[PDB]
Amino acid sequence: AVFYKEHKLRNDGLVITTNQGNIRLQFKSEAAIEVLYRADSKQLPSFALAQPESAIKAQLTETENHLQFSGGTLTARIQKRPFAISYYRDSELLLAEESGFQKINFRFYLSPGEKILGGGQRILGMDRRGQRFPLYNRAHYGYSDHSGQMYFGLPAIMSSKQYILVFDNSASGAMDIGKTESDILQLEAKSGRSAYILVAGNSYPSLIENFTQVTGRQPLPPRWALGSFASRFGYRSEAETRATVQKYKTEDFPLDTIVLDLYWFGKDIKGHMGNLDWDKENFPTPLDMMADFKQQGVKTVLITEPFVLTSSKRWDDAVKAKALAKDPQGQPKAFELYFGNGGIIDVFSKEGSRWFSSIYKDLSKQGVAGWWGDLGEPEMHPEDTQHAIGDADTVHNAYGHRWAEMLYQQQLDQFPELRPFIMMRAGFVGSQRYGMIPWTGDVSRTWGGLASQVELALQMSLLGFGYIHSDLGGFADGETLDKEMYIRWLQYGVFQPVYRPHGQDHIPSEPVFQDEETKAILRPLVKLRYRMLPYIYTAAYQNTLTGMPLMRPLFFSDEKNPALIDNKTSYFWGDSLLVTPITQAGVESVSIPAPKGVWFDFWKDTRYQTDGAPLTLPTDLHTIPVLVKAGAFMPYVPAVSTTEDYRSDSLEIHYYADASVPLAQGEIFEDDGKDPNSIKRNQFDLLTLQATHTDNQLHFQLARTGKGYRGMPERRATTLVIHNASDQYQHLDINGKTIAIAQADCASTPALACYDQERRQLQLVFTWGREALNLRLHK
Ligand SMILES: *[C@@H]1[C@@H](N)[C@H](CO)[C@@H](O)[C@H](O)[C@H]1O
Repeated sequence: AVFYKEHKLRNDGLVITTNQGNIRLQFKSEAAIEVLYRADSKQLPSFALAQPESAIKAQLTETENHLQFSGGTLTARIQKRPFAISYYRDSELLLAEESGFQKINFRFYLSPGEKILGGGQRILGMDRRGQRFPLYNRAHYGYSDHSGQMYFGLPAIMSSKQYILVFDNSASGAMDIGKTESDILQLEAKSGRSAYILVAGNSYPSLIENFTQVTGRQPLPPRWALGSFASRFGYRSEAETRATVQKYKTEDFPLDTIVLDLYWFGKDIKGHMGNLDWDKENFPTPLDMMADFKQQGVKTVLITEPFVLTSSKRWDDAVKAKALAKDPQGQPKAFELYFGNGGIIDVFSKEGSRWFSSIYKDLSKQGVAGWWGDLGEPEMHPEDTQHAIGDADTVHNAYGHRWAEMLYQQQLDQFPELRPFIMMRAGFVGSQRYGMIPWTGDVSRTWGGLASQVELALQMSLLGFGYIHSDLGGFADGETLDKEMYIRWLQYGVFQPVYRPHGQDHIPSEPVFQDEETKAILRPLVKLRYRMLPYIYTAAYQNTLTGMPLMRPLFFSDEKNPALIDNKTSYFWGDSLLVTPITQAGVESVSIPAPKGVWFDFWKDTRYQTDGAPLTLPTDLHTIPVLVKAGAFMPYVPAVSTTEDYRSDSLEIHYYADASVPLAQGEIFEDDGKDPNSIKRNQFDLLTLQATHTDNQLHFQLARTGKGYRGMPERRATTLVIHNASDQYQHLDINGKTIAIAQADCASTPALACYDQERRQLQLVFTWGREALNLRLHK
C-alpha cells in the first residue's frame, strides 16, 4: 500500500512524500518529464538526459484527491489514494501507472489496442506487445530471422498513443510488454537508477523532435560518412590494405574510407588485443600508408576494443596506471575472453579515461581519421567486475555510451574543427549526442539476416539513431558467396544510412572483389549513392535539426491507421522515396503498399496512381523496387570518387509533377562537409525550391539562405527535369524574360527549355545564382 502524504515545490521540481519515500518530478521540456523514485537516496545519475539538471517552470494545481503538475503540452495527474501517477497530453490519457514503483520494478497499464514499438535491436515484429525480453546488451553472433536479445538494446518504447517512455537505468534488467499480464507493461532492473522519462508529441515527427530535444541531437557527421567504405575482417597487411584502395581505383568504384580490423595490431585474432599500436611486421610504414591514402582522398579508420589482454604489450602499463576495472579485492580484474585472459578498461574512471584517451590522441595524430569501437556491450562482463561508479551489472548498458562520450570529447579536444566519426556496436538512450553510428553486428550471410535489417533499422531510428546500418552483404560464416543475396543487400545498402559492406574475409565483402556481372550491377548504384549525396546529406541535416530519422517507417504516412505499424518490408528513404528491399531469392514481383496518391517508378519513370490498393511491380536483378512520391524534388550532383572532391557547381534536379500536388517544397543543404559548427554559425547555403502547380501554370520559386561558406559556388549550372510534364506548356518566363519551349531534339541541342514528347519530360537549363529565381511555365 502506497499513499500520498505531502509535497513541496523546489527549484521548479515537485517533490512528493509518500509513506514509502520521496518522488522528484522535473519537466525537462514542455513535452517531457523525469520521474525519480527513491529521490532521497544516492543513486547513479541519468544517462538518457542531455541536460540532466534542467527543470523548466511548470504549474501545480491541487484537489482533494489529486495533484496536477503541468508543462506546456504534458501533464502528470497524481492520484493521492492509492498513489498512482498518470500522464496526459491535452486531456488524452497517454500512460497510467498500475502499482508503479515496487529489486527495481515499474508497472504501468497498457490500453486496449495500444501498439508498442521499442527495446532497440530485437527481431520480434515491429509491435513488441506480447513480448518479454532482457535489458542486457549482449552478442548474438550469426543471427538471422529471430532475436530477443542482441548488441544494442534500448530501455525505451514508442507507443501508438504517441509517447516515448524511457527507463533511465543502466543495469541488467528486463521489459515485459504485456506478456505475463496482458494489460501490464513491467520494467525491471537488478540495481541502478529508479527513474523513468515520459515524452509526448502530437505526431510521430514531433514526438521524435521532443525526444531528441531532451536526450540529445546527433551532430552532423562528416560528409565522408555518407560515402563508400572498404571493409572486411580483416586486411592482414599494409600491402593488402594498399592493394584494396588500389582495386577501388582500378575498378572505378567510389571510395571514401578504408577500415582496418584487429590485424592492424597483431597477426592473430587471439592474444594481441590491447596492444593498441601497429603490428610492424605486417604494417611497416603506417604513417606513409595513411598519408598516401589521404592524397587519394581516402580516410583510415581503426578498430579498438574495451579489453586489454595479459599477453598484450600494454597490460603492465594499464595496471600501473589503474586503467582497468578491479575486483572487490582492488586488483585488476582478469577474465577468460575468446582472445585470451584480460581486463576491461574502466571508462567510468578518471584513470581509465585519461589512459585510453591518450592512446586515441596519439594514433589520431599519426593520421587516423575515425574510430571503430567493437565489443562495447561489453561482450564479456563478469558480475564481480567493479567500475569506479558501480559493479558490472549496475553499469553494463551504459559502458558503450560512456566509451562514446570519452572518445567524442577526446576528438573534439584534439580536432575542434572536425566532426568525429565514432562507429560502435552498443550504447544507451542518448548515445547519438556523442555521434554514435551503430551497426547491427555479426549478422549471418543469409536471406533471413537481410530480411531483418529494415526492422532493426526502424526500431533504432525511431529512438534516436539515424545512422543505424548493417554489414552490407552479411558478416558471419558462409562457405561461398551467395551472389544473389549479396547483390540484393548492396542494392538495399544504397538506401540506408551508411554504405559499409563488411564480412569475414574467407568470402570478399568489398564490391570491387566480385565477378563481372555483380560489378556491372553494383558500380552504377554505388555511383548513384554519390550522385544522391545532396538528398542524403539534406536528410542528415534534418536529422541533426529535429531527430527525423533518415529511414522512416511506412506508418508515418498515415498516423490514424495503426495497422501500418506492423510493416517492416517498405520504408521511406528521406521524404520522397518508398523503398521495398528484395529479401528472398527468385522473387519475380512485389506488392508495394504505397500510400494513396501518385507515385513514379524511380528506375523507369512509370506513373502509378492509387486510392489505397497496393501496386504490383515486377523485379529485376539490376534494381530493387523504389517509388518516388509525386511532388518530389530529387537533387543530384555529378559522381565523384571521394567526397573530398565533392562539388555542386553542377546541379541536376528532377521534379515529379502531378496536378494532384498543387504545392510542393524541396530543400538542399550545402556546407563545407566538415565544420562541426556550420549549423550553429549559419555557415551554410540552404537552397529552397517551391512548385505551384495549377490547371494552366507550373511555377518554381528558387532561393538561397545562410551566410555561405568558403568555396561555396556563387552560381550553379542547374538542369531541372520535370517528369510527367504537360505537353501543353507553350512558354517559359525566367524572372519575366520569355523563352520559347523547344519541342524536338532536346537531347541533341544546348536547349534552354525543351519538351521531350516521348518521355513526357520538360528540361530547363539555367544559372542559379544568389538572388531569387522564378521560373513560370504557361499553357
Ligand atoms: C566485432 C568483431 N566480432 C569483429 C572482429 O573485430 C568485427 O569484424 C565485427 O564487425 C564486430 O562486430
